[PDB]
Amino acid sequence: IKRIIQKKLSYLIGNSNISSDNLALMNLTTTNTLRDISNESQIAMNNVDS
Amino acid sequence: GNNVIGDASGKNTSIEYSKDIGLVYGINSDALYLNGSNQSISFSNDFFENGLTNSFSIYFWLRNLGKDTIKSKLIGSKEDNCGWEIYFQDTGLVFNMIDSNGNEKNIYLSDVSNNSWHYITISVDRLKEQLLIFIDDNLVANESIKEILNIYSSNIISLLSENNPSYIEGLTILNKPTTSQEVLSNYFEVLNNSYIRDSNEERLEYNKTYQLYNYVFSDKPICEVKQNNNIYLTINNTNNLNLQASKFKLLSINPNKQYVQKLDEVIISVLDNMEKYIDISEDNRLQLIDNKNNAKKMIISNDIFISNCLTLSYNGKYICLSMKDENHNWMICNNDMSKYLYLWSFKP
Amino acid sequence: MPFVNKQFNYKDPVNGVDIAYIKIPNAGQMQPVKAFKIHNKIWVIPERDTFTNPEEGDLNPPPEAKQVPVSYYDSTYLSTDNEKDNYLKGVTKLFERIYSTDLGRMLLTSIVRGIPFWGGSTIDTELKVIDTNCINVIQPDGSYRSEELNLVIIGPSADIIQFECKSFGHEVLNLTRNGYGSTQYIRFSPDFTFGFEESLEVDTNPLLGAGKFATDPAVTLAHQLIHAGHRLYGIAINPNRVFKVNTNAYYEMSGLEVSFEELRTFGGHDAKFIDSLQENEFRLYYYNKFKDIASTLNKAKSIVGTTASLQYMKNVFKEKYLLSEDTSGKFSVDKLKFDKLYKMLTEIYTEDNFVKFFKVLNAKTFLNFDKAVFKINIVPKVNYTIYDGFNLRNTNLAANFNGQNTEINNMNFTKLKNFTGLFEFYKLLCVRGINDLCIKVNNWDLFFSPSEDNFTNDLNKGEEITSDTNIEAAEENISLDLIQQYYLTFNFDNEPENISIENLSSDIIGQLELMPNIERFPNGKKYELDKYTMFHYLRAQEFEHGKSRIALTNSVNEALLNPSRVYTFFSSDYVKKVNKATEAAMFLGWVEQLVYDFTDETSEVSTTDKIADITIIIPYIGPALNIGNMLYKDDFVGALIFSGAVILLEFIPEIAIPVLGTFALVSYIANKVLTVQTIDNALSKRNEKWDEVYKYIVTNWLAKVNTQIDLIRKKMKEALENQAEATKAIINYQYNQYTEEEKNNINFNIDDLSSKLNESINKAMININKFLNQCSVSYLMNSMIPYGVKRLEDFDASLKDALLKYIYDNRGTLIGQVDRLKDKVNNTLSTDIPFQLSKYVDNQRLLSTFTEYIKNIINTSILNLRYESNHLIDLSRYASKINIGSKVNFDPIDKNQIQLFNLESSKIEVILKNAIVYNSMYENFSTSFWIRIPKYFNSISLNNEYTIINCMENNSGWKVSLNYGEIIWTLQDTQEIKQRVVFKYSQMINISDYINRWIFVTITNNRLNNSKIYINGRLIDQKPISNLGNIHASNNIMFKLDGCRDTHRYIWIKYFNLFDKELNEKEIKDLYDNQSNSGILKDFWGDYLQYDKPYYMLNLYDPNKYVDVNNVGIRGYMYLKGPRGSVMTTNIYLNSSLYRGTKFIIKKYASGNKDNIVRNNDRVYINVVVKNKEYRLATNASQAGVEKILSALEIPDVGNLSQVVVMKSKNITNKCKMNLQDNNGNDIGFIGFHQFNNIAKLVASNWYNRQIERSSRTLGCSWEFIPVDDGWGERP
Amino acid sequence: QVQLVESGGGLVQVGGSLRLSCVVSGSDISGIAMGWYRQAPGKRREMVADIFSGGSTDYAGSVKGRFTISRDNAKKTSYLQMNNVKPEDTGVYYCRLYGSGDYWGQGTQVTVSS
Amino acid sequence: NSPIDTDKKYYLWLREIFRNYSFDITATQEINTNCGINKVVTWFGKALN
Ligand SMILES: [Mg+2]
Ligand SMILES: [Mg+2]
Ligand SMILES: [Zn+2]
Repeated sequence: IKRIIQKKLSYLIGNSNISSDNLALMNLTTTNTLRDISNESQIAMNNVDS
Repeated sequence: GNNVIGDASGKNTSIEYSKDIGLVYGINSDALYLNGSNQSISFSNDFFENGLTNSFSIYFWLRNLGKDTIKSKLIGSKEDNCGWEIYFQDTGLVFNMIDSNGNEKNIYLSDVSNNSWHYITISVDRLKEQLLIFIDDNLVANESIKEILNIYSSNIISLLSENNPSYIEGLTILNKPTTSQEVLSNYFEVLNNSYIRDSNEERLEYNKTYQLYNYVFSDKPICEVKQNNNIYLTINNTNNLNLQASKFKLLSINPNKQYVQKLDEVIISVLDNMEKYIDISEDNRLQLIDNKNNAKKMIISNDIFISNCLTLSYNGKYICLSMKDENHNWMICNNDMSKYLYLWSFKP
Repeated sequence: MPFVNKQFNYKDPVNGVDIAYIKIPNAGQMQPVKAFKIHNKIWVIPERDTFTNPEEGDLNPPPEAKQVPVSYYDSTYLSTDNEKDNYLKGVTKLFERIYSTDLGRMLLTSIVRGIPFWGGSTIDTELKVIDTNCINVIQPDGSYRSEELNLVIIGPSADIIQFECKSFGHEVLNLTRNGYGSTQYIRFSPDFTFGFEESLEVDTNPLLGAGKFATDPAVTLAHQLIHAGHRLYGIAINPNRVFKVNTNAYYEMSGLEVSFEELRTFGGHDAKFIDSLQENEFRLYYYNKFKDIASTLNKAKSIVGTTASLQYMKNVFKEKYLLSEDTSGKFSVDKLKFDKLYKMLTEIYTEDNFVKFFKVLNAKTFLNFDKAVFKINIVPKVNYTIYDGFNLRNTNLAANFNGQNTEINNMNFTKLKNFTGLFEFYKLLCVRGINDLCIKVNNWDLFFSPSEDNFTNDLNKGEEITSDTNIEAAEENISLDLIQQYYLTFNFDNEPENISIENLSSDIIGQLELMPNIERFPNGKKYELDKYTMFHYLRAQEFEHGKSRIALTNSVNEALLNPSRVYTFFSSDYVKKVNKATEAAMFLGWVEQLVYDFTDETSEVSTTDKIADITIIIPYIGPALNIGNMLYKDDFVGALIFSGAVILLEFIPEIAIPVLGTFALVSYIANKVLTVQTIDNALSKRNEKWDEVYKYIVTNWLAKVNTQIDLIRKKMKEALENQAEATKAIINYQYNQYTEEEKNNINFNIDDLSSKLNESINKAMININKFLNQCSVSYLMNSMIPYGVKRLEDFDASLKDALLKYIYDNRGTLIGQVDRLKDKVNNTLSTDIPFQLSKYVDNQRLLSTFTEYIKNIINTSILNLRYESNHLIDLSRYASKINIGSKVNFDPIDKNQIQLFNLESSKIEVILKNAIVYNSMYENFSTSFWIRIPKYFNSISLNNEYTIINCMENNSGWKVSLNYGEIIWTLQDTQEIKQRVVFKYSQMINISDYINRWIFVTITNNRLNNSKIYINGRLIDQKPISNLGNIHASNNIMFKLDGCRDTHRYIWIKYFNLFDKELNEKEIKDLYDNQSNSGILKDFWGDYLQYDKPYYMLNLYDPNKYVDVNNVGIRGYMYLKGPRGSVMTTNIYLNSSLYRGTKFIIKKYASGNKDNIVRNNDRVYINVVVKNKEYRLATNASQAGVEKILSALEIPDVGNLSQVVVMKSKNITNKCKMNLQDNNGNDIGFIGFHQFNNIAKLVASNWYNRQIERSSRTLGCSWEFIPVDDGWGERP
Repeated sequence: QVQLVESGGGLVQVGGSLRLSCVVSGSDISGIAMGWYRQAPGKRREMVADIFSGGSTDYAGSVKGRFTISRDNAKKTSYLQMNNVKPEDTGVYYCRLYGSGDYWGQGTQVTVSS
Repeated sequence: NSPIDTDKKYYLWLREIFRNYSFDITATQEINTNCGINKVVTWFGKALN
């Protein structure tokens, strides 16, 4: 999942009409989203353990 | 000789507050007091910047000295017109949540600035696209945030409380959404710490001056009137018959014990010409008398689910209001009335 | 103080005052009838109605059956004098029951003083009484006296159960609608009642009875009395105002006749079917009618036809209409007083409020139509009481409304034939050639579809905002405390006199008020449909009783075309299992498996975390009623997640919210104040607009959407009942197929199986109620409110533009305040007023959900033993008998704690009611109690099982027994097949959580799966009891040490409870935390922490350490020293020494009472016992370091040092915390320990204050107080 | 302030027809009931007809089937059509708006002549 | 669909990706067993065959 998200993000930063500052905001938001994904994965591992 | 303010979450929360911010006991613990002019406090955490997919919860106890009604910032993570902010406005609060695309949530919560404590809860759930807003024990807002995308804000949350001196207690931020049961559970648990409260949900104190109101006649104060050359207590039924509100002061059996608690034995004092003390007549009806030794000691308690009201009893017979008589509704000591008639409240 | 102040019998001789023959208004000549005056203006005529209406002088059935769901005809009823005496006493009893309640007392008082207006004079300056409001009472001497009155209760017409209010009209006046009022004649019978189906109360009463429930006749009388009260004050709604319904669709009903007056009378959600516009319309209409009455009283100059003075009649009507009399005597109507009176007569006088006051089960709405008619007898006190009704207190009938259940209280209700025959009024639904298969669907089983014109509104009509534009107040929901507010200010003193009036004619001439001509709605309308309907699916699950074996089938087709085939939405495996031929030896296990599968499929709930307002989904609703379409139940779940609740509706309701009317602002030139007031009024009226549209949407939701969900819920209950009945029929066929020899060898009670399926359906209905309620609320929140919110935001934009223009136009007038007003407008109008459901609907308060959960736990307890006042009693509604032995010891501090010794006189017996003794093979049940078992000291206790709780009868029932470290639960059937479950705790342990400590024991018994034993809310053990047969428990429960060979052995026990269901883990945890008395600190053994009591100390972080004092004084300190050591008796116990180290004594400092009980947040002192003498725990808070080393100081040497201790009780409530505080109220920190070199010294540390509660870091400051106990009893 | 103005009264022959109208100024009269009363010489002013905002009508006994009350909320006007008039119908007719006040009209005289 | 060009469209895509992964990886279902109630992981069977 993280690789798919990073691939789409890097593709958009490479070639798109979004503004540079916008792209920076997108990078920050994607980093936070990856943190949330890690939290959800942790919930999943706790579920399988229990 | 020190005021300790800190974060017990165990995370990398950095707190920066004004050196002269006072602490006054609120509901369960000491609460920060902001004078509304120069006192403010900021909390720093990398999670506070929110984003697009994170769900979170904010809840705290607030008592506002609501002098003014202009739109003033109370608390929020706002940076580049983005994120969230709770504002003071009119008689209550305003929740603002705006994203990087311009989609906005501006919601007015009414009747919060009545100089009484309120338990504010906000729950942003990204999985269900649901915004929940609770005041006290009521769900005041249920909204869909399917249109709000990216609220990426500063990593600082600035409690300012502009232009409104206020008390804030138990500010708690969670990284998961909250359900209504959890709000009710936190509310009712924190509320019963064996303390009795006044109309503003502040701790009831002995040797302090209050005015008594009944739950049913919430706006009619308790006054005094003479029937058979001895004086009784009743409400003002005949609209403004000039029966002025009576002044009440609780006295404990203890020289100490400033604060009233559950199952406490108290005596009631009224500031007439002399200090008049409360006694039960032969017809179970309350009256004011002259000598302290004849005053009846009543046991004071409260209901768990009514935060600002209290109950009084003597030998198991609780105190309520009687039927229409004069027209005057007498304070009686009888157990054959409806439950709602036994709740009283004091206003300083 | 009774409403009827005389004992009336029908054979009492006439006297002409309260017992006499009378003649009332009639079309022509009428035979006088014997009548009884039970109260002022209240007469009763125990006669069938053949005189009020000349068209109904015949008691035979009408030419065509009435279009009502339930009707009963008996021309012989109420003909004998015995029947008339029974009728009179029943009406008297119902009046007494109504008057006993607060609301009914107010209602009867208002009825009495609501004398019909003296509006009969053609001359405006005179007051003349109307003849039709009076009667003629024949005196013994033969003369007759004309007397005015308010109410007459008479028997029914041809239709016995058709109760209504009649009144004789006037030539030009509509007395029931012009404020005048007329004498009301109520058709009523107290010997009959209705029978209806209910499923909403299973959430709070999971033990609800099966079958029909019977309406309490007092409720029906109160309904008709409220109609009479509306009519007597002339505020009855026009009978041509009818809630129109759509009758063209196949699912829609053929026709429904309900009036706005009836909706107002019902109250609750039915009254909310009327929008606010028409309500204000009615209020102002009757307001101006009352003003008409006021002006008529003013222009009056004389009175005619009586000896009473004019001023007296003016005063009587002044008190009736609450008119305000000025200094000159002129009358007027105050808006406030008229508000109070109209609100009390219309919104408080409702059937819903009387249901709340009577505490009886009753239909929440008129759409829960009656289904049967029952003969009753309410006169005997053994059958019906003034205070309780059918639900007699301290009996089986008091709980779960079993008094109103026609099957449990069967001796009080005899079913009668419904003269509205089966499928009398119906629609014919046919499925096109899947020739045609057609079913008749009863009219009242179809869908209520309100017409759009009922919900009129002027939301699109703009307003003109003036500086005088009135801001309206709130609309307080009618709550019980508001009813109490009116009750406490109600005047019960004045009652109008029965004045002497001039004698009228011998025969009073008058006819009833004309009723509108109602058309019989079409019947038998046939519909040709391409798809199976929900009605077809529900019909396929029905069958006829007989010998032939019915077979279940998942093909709706095959079920519809065969009487011996019944459709089932269960799995195909269930169908195969039920339809198989089962042998005799395998019969009982077969029935058990069938019950298990039935409960498994009916309780199937699928939780979803993907949609917001819906949390659970019941899948089998799909194939049960063909909700939506498609094949599997997975289609139903997926389509419910994807589309929303809309799939549950039979018709998509139009929610048409137009463009909101914009505000036009008037301009005030050179006037600052009135301009700013205009702006403020505009904003306030905008807020009112938000509330108005929200209320309109809630009304449309209650009428169009929620009714469909309620019908779906009723049909789900019906489908579950059909499935249960079909399975029972197949099982009983199978049983009856056997030779009677095998039927002797198998003890099978089908009524027991019917019970078991009933409570399985009750659980399924709990789930279904929650799910369907969530669906209705979700549809309101997501599919109807947003159309509003959009229109409302558009209105806000228009108002913002109009205002901003208004402010810039008066820029000169508002000089300087342009910015402030601009900000006010922009900020107020840029926000949204959130829609709160608790504001408009009384059901959806969160506190009520918490209350529902707690009630559901409470109402399952068939035995609840608690110590109240000075006796140990049963707090359950059954109220069993308690016999307390002479040597039963109650704890003086907590009298709930009961001590039982090994003596014959130390015993407690519970005589159970005959309806709660256990005799079944399928009924699950549970028990819970707190027990304190002392340590075992002697070897004679080894292998010595002794019973403490006994419910055994001829080796059948259940018992709780004890042994060496063993708590044993024993079940045994009538076949002496027994199963035992055990909890074992060892006495060879350092520190034990069970030895001599309070233990919360819970035993659950599922008759199909397992018997489970839980300790302190955690599952401990389980044993399969599915192989047990029929168990016959004891008529009494015995608490006594039976067979205990240890002569000095005793037990402690409290809070015993016996429940009629299997508790799940969550419920047991809730019970454990509830019964913890969390407001009071506890000692190590679990008792109440007390002042002035010596306690050895334990620290929960290091239990193997004890508090010791190195040296006394400020220069000394106290530290944790180990090890404790071990006390032992070989082969019996080996435990850590608990009585080692220094002792603490809690001393009262700021106690506001004298009870020696340490409660939470109590400010106390603490003394330390060293060499058997007390010192004070204290420290110097000014020493360096956050850790303040504690010391034991001489009591006279404390001075101004930090000593004030705040105690804290954390969850039993064994965990104790001690926050130290100086004499200035500042925090020194919690009392724990800290490491200094080798020694861990006792320390007040503020670092603990920085830690969240229950965190591991708080286990260092957690303490356990250990007093010397006779259950532990080592050498101190 | 609210104002009611009636019109259309005159003398009329037995069995004839007469149309009474009343216009309102100062209030929208939406969701507000209206009525026509008549006062006979020497008698009390009596109710003749009432009409609600939804259109529902309520008539007196002596007037039902001969009079028809209508209204137009858009035009803020109430109409009373009197057909088959009889000598008892002679009197002063007043219009009323059942609103927050005792809103009456000036009154117009109808005389049935024979 | 049209390829993502505006930052809004990426926010929509990323939010839906997060929600769907959240629903998949945290999929649990409570079932009845001889031991009591167990919170079974839904995808386990498809994860390790
Ligand atoms: Mg100091
Ligand atoms: Mg340490
Ligand atoms: Zn009715």
